[PDB]
Amino acid sequence: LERQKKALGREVALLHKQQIALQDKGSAFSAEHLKLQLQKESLNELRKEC
Amino acid sequence: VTENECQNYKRCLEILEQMNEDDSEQLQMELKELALEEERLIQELEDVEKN
Repeated sequence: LERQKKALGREVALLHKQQIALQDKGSAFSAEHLKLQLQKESLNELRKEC
Repeated sequence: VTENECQNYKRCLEILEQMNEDDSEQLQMELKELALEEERLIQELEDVEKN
């Protein structure tokens, strides 16, 4: 029982770490996509001017 | 050698004579307690495995 409990604790810690990492990665991805959208709009405007 | 062994056996019979016989009721109580402990430990182990 004691050895299994130790293993459980280690697994729980690792899962928590991974979940937080996933959340951060998703937020960064959304921000990057929004930036790309705005950049393409600006590029279209510059094309008109040229 | 034979007399020495006889004396050793006398000593061992003395040490046995000093002893008594244990009660069955207390042993039964301990057995029931151990059974309950084993059952609860099994349940805990299954819960840990599922987690």
